[PDB]
Amino acid sequence: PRAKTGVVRRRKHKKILKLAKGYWGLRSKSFRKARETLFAAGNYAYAHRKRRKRDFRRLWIVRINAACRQHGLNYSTFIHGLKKAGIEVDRKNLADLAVREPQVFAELVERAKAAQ
Amino acid sequence: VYQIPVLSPSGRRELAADLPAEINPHLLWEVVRWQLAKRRRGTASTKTRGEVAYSGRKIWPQKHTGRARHGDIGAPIFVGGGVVFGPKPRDYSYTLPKKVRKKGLAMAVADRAREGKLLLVEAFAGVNGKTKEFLAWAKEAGLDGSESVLLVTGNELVRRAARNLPWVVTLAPEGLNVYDIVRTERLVMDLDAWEVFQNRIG
Amino acid sequence: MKLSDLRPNPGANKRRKRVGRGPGSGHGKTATRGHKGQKSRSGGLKDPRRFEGGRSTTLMRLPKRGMQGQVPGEIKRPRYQGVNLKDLARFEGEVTPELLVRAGLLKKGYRLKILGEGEAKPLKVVAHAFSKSALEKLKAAGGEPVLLE
Amino acid sequence: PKMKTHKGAKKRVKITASGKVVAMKTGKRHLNWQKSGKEIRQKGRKFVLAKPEAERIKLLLPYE
RNA sequence: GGGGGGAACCUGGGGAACUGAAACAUCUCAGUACCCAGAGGAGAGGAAAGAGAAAUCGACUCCCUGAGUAGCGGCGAGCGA
RNA sequence: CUGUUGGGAAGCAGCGCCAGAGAGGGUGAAAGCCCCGUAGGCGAAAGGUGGGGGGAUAGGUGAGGGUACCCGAGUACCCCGUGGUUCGUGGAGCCAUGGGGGAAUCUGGGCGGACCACCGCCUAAGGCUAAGUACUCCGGGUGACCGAUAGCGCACCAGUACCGUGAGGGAAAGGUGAAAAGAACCCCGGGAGGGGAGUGAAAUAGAGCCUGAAACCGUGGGCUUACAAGCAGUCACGGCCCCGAGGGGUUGUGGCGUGCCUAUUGAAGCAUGAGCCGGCGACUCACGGUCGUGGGCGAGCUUAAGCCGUUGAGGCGGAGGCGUAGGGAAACCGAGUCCGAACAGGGCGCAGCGGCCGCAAAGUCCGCGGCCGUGGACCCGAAACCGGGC
RNA sequence: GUGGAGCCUGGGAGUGAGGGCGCGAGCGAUAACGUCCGCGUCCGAGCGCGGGAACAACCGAGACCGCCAGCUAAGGCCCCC
RNA sequence: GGAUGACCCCAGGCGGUAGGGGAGCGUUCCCGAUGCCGAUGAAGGCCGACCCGCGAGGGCGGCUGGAGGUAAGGGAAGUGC
RNA sequence: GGGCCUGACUGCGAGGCCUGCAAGCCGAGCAGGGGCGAAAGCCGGGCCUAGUGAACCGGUGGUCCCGUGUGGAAGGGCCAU
Ligand SMILES: [Mg+2]
Ligand SMILES: [Mg+2]
Ligand SMILES: [Mg+2]
Ligand SMILES: [Mg+2]
Ligand SMILES: [Mg+2]
Ligand SMILES: [Mg+2]
Ligand SMILES: [Mg+2]
Ligand SMILES: [Mg+2]
Ligand SMILES: [Mg+2]
Ligand SMILES: [Mg+2]
Ligand SMILES: [Mg+2]
Ligand SMILES: [Mg+2]
Ligand SMILES: [Mg+2]
Ligand SMILES: [Mg+2]
Ligand SMILES: [Mg+2]
Ligand SMILES: [Mg+2]
Ligand SMILES: [Mg+2]
Ligand SMILES: [Mg+2]
Ligand SMILES: [Mg+2]
Ligand SMILES: [Mg+2]
Ligand SMILES: [Mg+2]
Ligand SMILES: [Mg+2]
Ligand SMILES: [Mg+2]
Ligand SMILES: [Mg+2]
Ligand SMILES: [Mg+2]
Ligand SMILES: [Mg+2]
Ligand SMILES: [Mg+2]
Ligand SMILES: [Mg+2]
Ligand SMILES: [Mg+2]
Ligand SMILES: [Mg+2]
Ligand SMILES: [Mg+2]
Ligand SMILES: [Mg+2]
Ligand SMILES: [Mg+2]
Ligand SMILES: [Mg+2]
Ligand SMILES: [Mg+2]
Ligand SMILES: [Mg+2]
Ligand SMILES: [Mg+2]
Ligand SMILES: [Mg+2]
Ligand SMILES: [Mg+2]
Ligand SMILES: [Mg+2]
Ligand SMILES: [Mg+2]
Ligand SMILES: [Mg+2]
Ligand SMILES: [Mg+2]
Ligand SMILES: [Mg+2]
Ligand SMILES: [Mg+2]
Ligand SMILES: [Mg+2]
Ligand SMILES: [Mg+2]
Ligand SMILES: [Mg+2]
Ligand SMILES: [Mg+2]
Ligand SMILES: [Mg+2]
Ligand SMILES: [Mg+2]
Ligand SMILES: [Mg+2]
Ligand SMILES: [Mg+2]
Ligand SMILES: [Mg+2]
Ligand SMILES: [Mg+2]
Ligand SMILES: [Mg+2]
Ligand SMILES: [Mg+2]
Ligand SMILES: [Mg+2]
Ligand SMILES: [Mg+2]
Ligand SMILES: [Mg+2]
Ligand SMILES: [Mg+2]
Ligand SMILES: [Mg+2]
Ligand SMILES: [Mg+2]
Ligand SMILES: [Mg+2]
Ligand SMILES: [Mg+2]
Ligand SMILES: [Mg+2]
Ligand SMILES: [Mg+2]
Ligand SMILES: [Mg+2]
Ligand SMILES: [Mg+2]
Ligand SMILES: [Mg+2]
Ligand SMILES: [Mg+2]
Ligand SMILES: [Mg+2]
Ligand SMILES: [Mg+2]
Ligand SMILES: [Mg+2]
Ligand SMILES: [Mg+2]
Ligand SMILES: [Mg+2]
Ligand SMILES: [Mg+2]
Ligand SMILES: [Mg+2]
Ligand SMILES: [Mg+2]
Ligand SMILES: [Mg+2]
Ligand SMILES: [Mg+2]
Ligand SMILES: [Mg+2]
Ligand SMILES: [Mg+2]
Ligand SMILES: [Mg+2]
Ligand SMILES: [Mg+2]
Ligand SMILES: [Mg+2]
Ligand SMILES: [Mg+2]
Ligand SMILES: [Mg+2]
Ligand SMILES: [Mg+2]
Ligand SMILES: [Mg+2]
Ligand SMILES: [Mg+2]
Ligand SMILES: [Mg+2]
Ligand SMILES: [Mg+2]
Ligand SMILES: [Mg+2]
Ligand SMILES: [Mg+2]
Ligand SMILES: [Mg+2]
Ligand SMILES: [Mg+2]
Ligand SMILES: [Mg+2]
Ligand SMILES: [Mg+2]
Ligand SMILES: [Mg+2]
Ligand SMILES: [Mg+2]
Ligand SMILES: [Mg+2]
Ligand SMILES: [Mg+2]
Ligand SMILES: [Mg+2]
Ligand SMILES: [Mg+2]
Ligand SMILES: [Mg+2]
Ligand SMILES: [Mg+2]
Ligand SMILES: [Mg+2]
Ligand SMILES: [Mg+2]
Ligand SMILES: [Mg+2]
Ligand SMILES: [Mg+2]
Ligand SMILES: [Mg+2]
Ligand SMILES: [Mg+2]
Ligand SMILES: [Mg+2]
Ligand SMILES: [Mg+2]
Ligand SMILES: [Mg+2]
Ligand SMILES: [Mg+2]
Ligand SMILES: [Mg+2]
Ligand SMILES: [Mg+2]
Ligand SMILES: [Mg+2]
Ligand SMILES: [Mg+2]
Ligand SMILES: [Mg+2]
Ligand SMILES: [Mg+2]
Ligand SMILES: [Mg+2]
Ligand SMILES: [Mg+2]
Ligand SMILES: [Mg+2]
Ligand SMILES: [Mg+2]
Ligand SMILES: [Mg+2]
Ligand SMILES: [Mg+2]
Ligand SMILES: [Mg+2]
Ligand SMILES: [Mg+2]
Ligand SMILES: [Mg+2]
Ligand SMILES: [Mg+2]
Ligand SMILES: [Mg+2]
Ligand SMILES: [Mg+2]
Ligand SMILES: [Mg+2]
Ligand SMILES: [Mg+2]
Ligand SMILES: [Mg+2]
Ligand SMILES: [Mg+2]
Ligand SMILES: [Mg+2]
Ligand SMILES: [Mg+2]
Ligand SMILES: [Mg+2]
Ligand SMILES: [Mg+2]
Ligand SMILES: [Mg+2]
Ligand SMILES: [Mg+2]
Ligand SMILES: [Mg+2]
Ligand SMILES: [Mg+2]
Ligand SMILES: [Mg+2]
Ligand SMILES: [Mg+2]
Ligand SMILES: [Mg+2]
Ligand SMILES: [Mg+2]
Ligand SMILES: [Mg+2]
Ligand SMILES: [Mg+2]
Ligand SMILES: [Mg+2]
Ligand SMILES: [Mg+2]
Ligand SMILES: [Mg+2]
Ligand SMILES: [Mg+2]
Ligand SMILES: [Mg+2]
Ligand SMILES: [Mg+2]
Ligand SMILES: [Mg+2]
Ligand SMILES: [Mg+2]
Ligand SMILES: [Mg+2]
Ligand SMILES: [Mg+2]
Ligand SMILES: [Mg+2]
Ligand SMILES: [Mg+2]
Ligand SMILES: [Mg+2]
Ligand SMILES: [Mg+2]
Ligand SMILES: [Mg+2]
Ligand SMILES: [Mg+2]
Ligand SMILES: [Mg+2]
Ligand SMILES: [Mg+2]
Ligand SMILES: [Mg+2]
Ligand SMILES: [Mg+2]
Ligand SMILES: [Mg+2]
Ligand SMILES: [Mg+2]
Ligand SMILES: [Mg+2]
Ligand SMILES: [Mg+2]
Ligand SMILES: [Mg+2]
Ligand SMILES: [Mg+2]
Ligand SMILES: [Mg+2]
Ligand SMILES: [Mg+2]
Ligand SMILES: [Mg+2]
Ligand SMILES: [Mg+2]
Ligand SMILES: [Mg+2]
Ligand SMILES: [Mg+2]
Ligand SMILES: [Mg+2]
Ligand SMILES: [Mg+2]
Ligand SMILES: [Mg+2]
Ligand SMILES: [Mg+2]
Ligand SMILES: [Mg+2]
Ligand SMILES: [Mg+2]
Ligand SMILES: [Mg+2]
Ligand SMILES: [Mg+2]
Ligand SMILES: [Mg+2]
Ligand SMILES: [Mg+2]
Ligand SMILES: [Mg+2]
Ligand SMILES: [Mg+2]
Ligand SMILES: [Mg+2]
Ligand SMILES: [Mg+2]
Ligand SMILES: [Mg+2]
Ligand SMILES: [Mg+2]
Ligand SMILES: [Mg+2]
Ligand SMILES: [Mg+2]
Ligand SMILES: [Mg+2]
Ligand SMILES: [Mg+2]
Ligand SMILES: [Mg+2]
Ligand SMILES: [Mg+2]
Ligand SMILES: [Mg+2]
Ligand SMILES: [Mg+2]
Ligand SMILES: [Mg+2]
Ligand SMILES: [Mg+2]
Ligand SMILES: [Mg+2]
Ligand SMILES: [Mg+2]
Ligand SMILES: [Mg+2]
Ligand SMILES: [Mg+2]
Ligand SMILES: [Mg+2]
Ligand SMILES: [Mg+2]
Ligand SMILES: [Mg+2]
Ligand SMILES: [Mg+2]
Ligand SMILES: [Mg+2]
Ligand SMILES: [Mg+2]
Ligand SMILES: [Mg+2]
Ligand SMILES: [Mg+2]
Ligand SMILES: [Mg+2]
Ligand SMILES: [Mg+2]
Ligand SMILES: [Mg+2]
Ligand SMILES: [Mg+2]
Ligand SMILES: [Mg+2]
Ligand SMILES: [Mg+2]
Ligand SMILES: [Mg+2]
Ligand SMILES: [Mg+2]
Ligand SMILES: [Mg+2]
Ligand SMILES: [Mg+2]
Ligand SMILES: [Mg+2]
Ligand SMILES: [Mg+2]
Ligand SMILES: [Mg+2]
Ligand SMILES: [Mg+2]
Ligand SMILES: [Mg+2]
Ligand SMILES: [Mg+2]
Ligand SMILES: [Mg+2]
Ligand SMILES: [Mg+2]
Ligand SMILES: [Mg+2]
Ligand SMILES: [Mg+2]
Ligand SMILES: [Mg+2]
Ligand SMILES: [Mg+2]
Ligand SMILES: [Mg+2]
Ligand SMILES: [Mg+2]
Ligand SMILES: [Mg+2]
Ligand SMILES: [Mg+2]
Ligand SMILES: [Mg+2]
Ligand SMILES: [Mg+2]
Ligand SMILES: [Mg+2]
Ligand SMILES: [Mg+2]
Ligand SMILES: [Mg+2]
Ligand SMILES: [Mg+2]
Ligand SMILES: [Mg+2]
Ligand SMILES: [Mg+2]
Ligand SMILES: [Mg+2]
Ligand SMILES: [Mg+2]
Ligand SMILES: [Mg+2]
Ligand SMILES: [Mg+2]
Ligand SMILES: [Mg+2]
Ligand SMILES: [Mg+2]
Ligand SMILES: [Mg+2]
Ligand SMILES: [Mg+2]
Ligand SMILES: [Mg+2]
Ligand SMILES: [Mg+2]
Ligand SMILES: [Mg+2]
Ligand SMILES: [Mg+2]
Ligand SMILES: [Mg+2]
Ligand SMILES: [Mg+2]
Ligand SMILES: [Mg+2]
Ligand SMILES: [Mg+2]
Ligand SMILES: [Mg+2]
Ligand SMILES: [Mg+2]
Ligand SMILES: [Mg+2]
Ligand SMILES: [Mg+2]
Ligand SMILES: [Mg+2]
Ligand SMILES: [Mg+2]
Ligand SMILES: [Mg+2]
Ligand SMILES: [Mg+2]
Ligand SMILES: [Mg+2]
Ligand SMILES: [Mg+2]
Ligand SMILES: [Mg+2]
Ligand SMILES: [Mg+2]
Ligand SMILES: [Mg+2]
């Protein structure tokens, strides 16, 4: 019996091209260029999930800092103080406080100055 | 060992014979595989690059043309060239061990016995070649045709009657074989047949 | 039991190894052959059972031994296959070369020579030869050695 | 086609009862005048081949 | 009566090389490819100046086995009743 | 046969019927019973054949005793040079024969691997001879054979078109619809083409005609873009648009970010290959071998060709092969043997599980898988060599 | 010392062009991104990740997947960051 | 743990070229099949932000298309660009 | 330096060095028949590590193993070189 390619290959190229929808020039039109683009997009993705966790933390840090220097100390001193106090509210949440609940944040500032 | 129903005008008596009780599912497969493989024709063919019609000339020079190097157009790399490792004629047959066939034949029948599906008949009433006669006799023995039957007898006129039916397969006893046994839901054997089946298994 | 219930045992029918079929197969590109070299080529290497890269071969540095014989070839003489007494225990009455042909103990066109491993059984055994120990054992055990030529 | 026995192997070598491979020792075909009697005598015996080179030779005798 | 043709098949008269021997010359490929002559629905062969050890067999052809045996071989590659 | 759906019944429903026929192809779809067939049967005046049946004809047929007439000549035979055989000059016979020499007719002559003797076999130098075997131009049957890049080079007006002085090379190209019902007629246009009308179940089935993918070109719509630095993405956020605590599209800003493959010590690499898309394209099969594995039997296992049966039915067939014993160059001996003076010393060899039963197993057979050997042996690619022709 | 430790019998391989760095030598000129050995290491195959502006082999560290959570390593904490 | 792939709990391993091993997905064809899905629409084609699967894929649904397709379990290869 | 001597042995070899193979090396001890020594003992060349060449083909002395129907022979095998 003979098994020609038939239907199988087209269906594999289509799978890829759909995944490539939105890319520039031949990168969404040619099967071959899509596949090249998708290898990049896949390693970029994986890496950027990892990197996103960093990126946000760095924003949280910058934010805590501004609201700390409004009460006369820096992020480095702040984090030390909370640490001695045993306050374990994460930087994600500290940041929401520093903008949404500035009284409550000032209190946290109070405790950190006390703890050293 | 096994108790087998026997139909007669004197009534439904019972017959006693020793077919193996524990039945080997792999062994029956090995018989059927063999049966069905040796029936193969092996008539698929293709042409190699030496059996193809074109000539051996080098279509263009080796270097300096700016094209890929090629030889002749019989090369399988060309559309229209010969095919690589395609089929040639083949003989799929092989000699399955005789004892294996024998056990397979025993077990096949034994299985249908354990199922209550094996039936031996003494004779076939008024069936003398006409299919409607068999259908009559069929009914008298419980064969409506809700179950497929392998009929094994040496009486030609019975075989010729029962043959055209969708639900009946017909055999002379020397033709008894396990693929035909497994195919069908019920086994129906003349006594004459059961005797020769006996000879082949001992 | 029906046709759809026919199955090979686990392990009985195994799938083949197919190389040269994509990255993820673990057999792609070079098709488990490595890179370049004579071995990777269609046609492969010289018969590794003998060839050793050009230096004199292991086999060919060993000396020949004994009679190899000449044209017109083999010298037709009578041949002896031995069979042990223990092999003979299955029979009763008389045993002769043809009997031990049938029982599939002695190969055709071979002359019978009884050997001594096992016990002797009080049979009348007919051969072309007996070993010393087979002769004793068998005479001792009430059997009757009978010599053919 | 069925394989052919390598005759140069058949003439040099023997497959023992357990499948070892045995050959005459090399080195007294000639140049023997200055060799000791110990050299000569020992070299008259058979030896057993190393597993790898022996396994190669058995394959060249597939009908022994 | 002959002549000439016919896809393969057959016999006979001629008869390579690449290649293999990890070089090459005996050897191999191989009496192959090919050329030529003749046959025919086939052709060849065929009623023992045989076999070769059986005190045996009994024209020839063809299949299986004998057997990759016996042997042949820069006793190499291989060849092979 | 009726009903029902449908353009169309063979679908579904209802009530039947045939079958030595329920192989298969068709008919508006999917039909045992509508058609063509199938099972089972019947058929040649004429020509071909006629291996079988019958008949003729040629041809075939005694025993002793005597005789020593005949029994295939440039032959046997010997030597020289070769070929054939498994035999390559080897102890080299046999068969054949180019050269030289050169018999005999049974008390003759050849052979049994130089030669000799003994013992056997056979009748050279004339011719013929069915069947069993080979092939497939041709006809038929059947496919775990192809399905228009496949299958023959050709499904089609192909050894054509075309290329070549010639030998020679050698393509492409199948599909409306159930039915042509192949679109009267009017309209714009020189025509082509189209718009209506019409046919059709369907006309993006309209003949440049089944399905109609992708590259590729176009129109329309949303989002977006003219201070911006880029392997073109990705992650985050925000704006706009769509669908209705959510998703989809787009992308302004910010973060990160050196194509793919091949080859390499190391390539984004200014090293190889690739314009893009589609289809073709590379680890196979036979026979041996060696491991592993699934089973059958087990001191046993197994048949090959063939023969019989089937016409997708299997059986017979024991010739032979492997195993049951090894050691030795061999004679030979044998659970031993070889070396040796040895009873020395060494090499290579020798010795299941449970209660007679089970269970296992030597070995062997078959299937399957990995790898090896021989084949072109994973696919493509030389420059060359040789033969016959042009 | 129970480790993707070790040993024995078999099946299947690939590799047999290495390269940088540290240390110990020879060669060279107490030259080479030089060459040849020894012990080690990494790259090779970790051209995945952090640091070193950028950079296979220097420092940190051996990436199963997900998280808008936490602690550190080298290196950093004036702005780019 | 239960008793042998029923699932649960706990613990450890899980970068990777050459390459070894294991388990699967799909394509053509055969048995299953005188069967079954199919004009109330076969295959194929175009969509989907839906479902199942780690993945190869498999479903489902809308449009196109107009006559084929083929299960559970097995068999065999001209089987994936 | 001297005396007597030929162990510059025949048949074997427990066990090891080295080592991919094949080779290379060292060797106590048993037996045959010897040499020197009162004896214990030593002696299978040389204080040691270089002075060498696997197989194929053949020569030579012996052995009396095979001897192509049989008795021989031809030719081979084995030991030595
Ligand atoms: Mg295709
Ligand atoms: Mg393909
Ligand atoms: Mg496709
Ligand atoms: Mg694909
Ligand atoms: Mg598709
Ligand atoms: Mg797909
Ligand atoms: Mg886009
Ligand atoms: Mg685009
Ligand atoms: Mg574009
Ligand atoms: Mg496009
Ligand atoms: Mg991640
Ligand atoms: Mg990252
Ligand atoms: Mg982190
Ligand atoms: Mg401050
Ligand atoms: Mg801290
Ligand atoms: Mg903290
Ligand atoms: Mg077949
Ligand atoms: Mg086939
Ligand atoms: Mg063909
Ligand atoms: Mg072909
Ligand atoms: Mg050709
Ligand atoms: Mg051709
Ligand atoms: Mg042609
Ligand atoms: Mg041609
Ligand atoms: Mg050609
Ligand atoms: Mg040519
Ligand atoms: Mg040509
Ligand atoms: Mg060029
Ligand atoms: Mg170009
Ligand atoms: Mg080109
Ligand atoms: Mg080209
Ligand atoms: Mg070319
Ligand atoms: Mg070509
Ligand atoms: Mg060519
Ligand atoms: Mg060609
Ligand atoms: Mg070709
Ligand atoms: Mg073709
Ligand atoms: Mg063509
Ligand atoms: Mg073709
Ligand atoms: Mg092909
Ligand atoms: Mg090929
Ligand atoms: Mg090819
Ligand atoms: Mg093939
Ligand atoms: Mg065939
Ligand atoms: Mg096979
Ligand atoms: Mg067969
Ligand atoms: Mg049925
Ligand atoms: Mg039927
Ligand atoms: Mg298979
Ligand atoms: Mg596998
Ligand atoms: Mg491949
Ligand atoms: Mg793959
Ligand atoms: Mg693998
Ligand atoms: Mg790999
Ligand atoms: Mg390769
Ligand atoms: Mg390989
Ligand atoms: Mg390679
Ligand atoms: Mg390499
Ligand atoms: Mg390569
Ligand atoms: Mg290389
Ligand atoms: Mg290699
Ligand atoms: Mg190379
Ligand atoms: Mg190659
Ligand atoms: Mg090739
Ligand atoms: Mg090669
Ligand atoms: Mg050399
Ligand atoms: Mg021999
Ligand atoms: Mg002869
Ligand atoms: Mg008695
Ligand atoms: Mg030697
Ligand atoms: Mg030599
Ligand atoms: Mg010698
Ligand atoms: Mg010699
Ligand atoms: Mg010396
Ligand atoms: Mg000596
Ligand atoms: Mg000496
Ligand atoms: Mg000696
Ligand atoms: Mg044999
Ligand atoms: Mg044997
Ligand atoms: Mg003529
Ligand atoms: Mg003629
Ligand atoms: Mg000829
Ligand atoms: Mg002539
Ligand atoms: Mg000739
Ligand atoms: Mg010539
Ligand atoms: Mg030549
Ligand atoms: Mg060749
Ligand atoms: Mg070769
Ligand atoms: Mg060559
Ligand atoms: Mg060569
Ligand atoms: Mg040359
Ligand atoms: Mg040559
Ligand atoms: Mg060849
Ligand atoms: Mg020849
Ligand atoms: Mg000829
Ligand atoms: Mg030919
Ligand atoms: Mg003629
Ligand atoms: Mg004929
Ligand atoms: Mg004739
Ligand atoms: Mg005659
Ligand atoms: Mg034999
Ligand atoms: Mg040789
Ligand atoms: Mg030849
Ligand atoms: Mg209607
Ligand atoms: Mg109707
Ligand atoms: Mg009905
Ligand atoms: Mg029928
Ligand atoms: Mg039908
Ligand atoms: Mg039909
Ligand atoms: Mg229609
Ligand atoms: Mg139907
Ligand atoms: Mg149908
Ligand atoms: Mg019909
Ligand atoms: Mg008929
Ligand atoms: Mg008929
Ligand atoms: Mg007379
Ligand atoms: Mg006379
Ligand atoms: Mg005469
Ligand atoms: Mg004459
Ligand atoms: Mg003569
Ligand atoms: Mg002559
Ligand atoms: Mg010759
Ligand atoms: Mg010779
Ligand atoms: Mg000769
Ligand atoms: Mg003579
Ligand atoms: Mg002559
Ligand atoms: Mg002459
Ligand atoms: Mg005379
Ligand atoms: Mg005479
Ligand atoms: Mg003569
Ligand atoms: Mg003769
Ligand atoms: Mg003779
Ligand atoms: Mg004769
Ligand atoms: Mg004639
Ligand atoms: Mg006749
Ligand atoms: Mg004839
Ligand atoms: Mg004939
Ligand atoms: Mg035909
Ligand atoms: Mg078809
Ligand atoms: Mg076409
Ligand atoms: Mg074509
Ligand atoms: Mg088409
Ligand atoms: Mg044709
Ligand atoms: Mg044309
Ligand atoms: Mg020209
Ligand atoms: Mg022209
Ligand atoms: Mg041409
Ligand atoms: Mg073409
Ligand atoms: Mg064409
Ligand atoms: Mg049509
Ligand atoms: Mg039509
Ligand atoms: Mg008009
Ligand atoms: Mg007008
Ligand atoms: Mg018009
Ligand atoms: Mg218009
Ligand atoms: Mg119009
Ligand atoms: Mg209408
Ligand atoms: Mg409709
Ligand atoms: Mg349409
Ligand atoms: Mg249409
Ligand atoms: Mg068109
Ligand atoms: Mg149609
Ligand atoms: Mg169309
Ligand atoms: Mg179109
Ligand atoms: Mg389009
Ligand atoms: Mg636009
Ligand atoms: Mg500016
Ligand atoms: Mg702007
Ligand atoms: Mg920049
Ligand atoms: Mg942000
Ligand atoms: Mg967004
Ligand atoms: Mg959104
Ligand atoms: Mg960006
Ligand atoms: Mg980077
Ligand atoms: Mg870049
Ligand atoms: Mg880089
Ligand atoms: Mg790629
Ligand atoms: Mg690649
Ligand atoms: Mg490349
Ligand atoms: Mg390169
Ligand atoms: Mg390079
Ligand atoms: Mg380089
Ligand atoms: Mg670049
Ligand atoms: Mg560039
Ligand atoms: Mg370049
Ligand atoms: Mg480039
Ligand atoms: Mg290059
Ligand atoms: Mg181009
Ligand atoms: Mg493009
Ligand atoms: Mg493509
Ligand atoms: Mg393979
Ligand atoms: Mg097996
Ligand atoms: Mg069996
Ligand atoms: Mg054999
Ligand atoms: Mg011994
Ligand atoms: Mg021993
Ligand atoms: Mg058993
Ligand atoms: Mg077994
Ligand atoms: Mg195998
Ligand atoms: Mg493999
Ligand atoms: Mg192998
Ligand atoms: Mg070939
Ligand atoms: Mg090939
Ligand atoms: Mg191969
Ligand atoms: Mg070529
Ligand atoms: Mg030229
Ligand atoms: Mg030349
Ligand atoms: Mg020339
Ligand atoms: Mg020429
Ligand atoms: Mg010429
Ligand atoms: Mg490990
Ligand atoms: Mg390891
Ligand atoms: Mg362990
Ligand atoms: Mg493998
Ligand atoms: Mg491999
Ligand atoms: Mg290798
Ligand atoms: Mg390598
Ligand atoms: Mg180098
Ligand atoms: Mg190197
Ligand atoms: Mg190095
Ligand atoms: Mg290294
Ligand atoms: Mg560097
Ligand atoms: Mg330092
Ligand atoms: Mg240094
Ligand atoms: Mg140094
Ligand atoms: Mg200086
Ligand atoms: Mg360097
Ligand atoms: Mg340096
Ligand atoms: Mg240096
Ligand atoms: Mg290093
Ligand atoms: Mg590399
Ligand atoms: Mg690293
Ligand atoms: Mg590493
Ligand atoms: Mg940085
Ligand atoms: Mg870095
Ligand atoms: Mg960095
Ligand atoms: Mg790195
Ligand atoms: Mg890890
Ligand atoms: Mg979450
Ligand atoms: Mg911290
Ligand atoms: Mg630090
Ligand atoms: Mg800095
Ligand atoms: Mg800062
Ligand atoms: Mg875990
Ligand atoms: Mg693990
Ligand atoms: Mg891994
Ligand atoms: Mg595994
Ligand atoms: Mg597929
Ligand atoms: Mg599959
Ligand atoms: Mg097909
Ligand atoms: Mg088919
Ligand atoms: Mg069917
Ligand atoms: Mg059907
Ligand atoms: Mg239906
Ligand atoms: Mg309809
Ligand atoms: Mg529809
Ligand atoms: Mg399908
Ligand atoms: Mg299909
Ligand atoms: Mg899908
Ligand atoms: Mg559809
Ligand atoms: Mg149809
Ligand atoms: Mg199917
Ligand atoms: Mg299935
Ligand atoms: Mg089946
Ligand atoms: Mg293919
Ligand atoms: Mg004295
Ligand atoms: Mg030793
Ligand atoms: Mg050694
Ligand atoms: Mg040395
Ligand atoms: Mg003494
Ligand atoms: Mg004394
Ligand atoms: Mg001593
Ligand atoms: Mg000295
Ligand atoms: Mg010295
Ligand atoms: Mg030496
Ligand atoms: Mg030689
Ligand atoms: Mg040589
Ligand atoms: Mg010699
Ligand atoms: Mg003798
Ligand atoms: Mg003689
Ligand atoms: Mg005499
Ligand atoms: Mg004699
Ligand atoms: Mg004499
Ligand atoms: Mg002699
Ligand atoms: Mg002699
Ligand atoms: Mg010697």
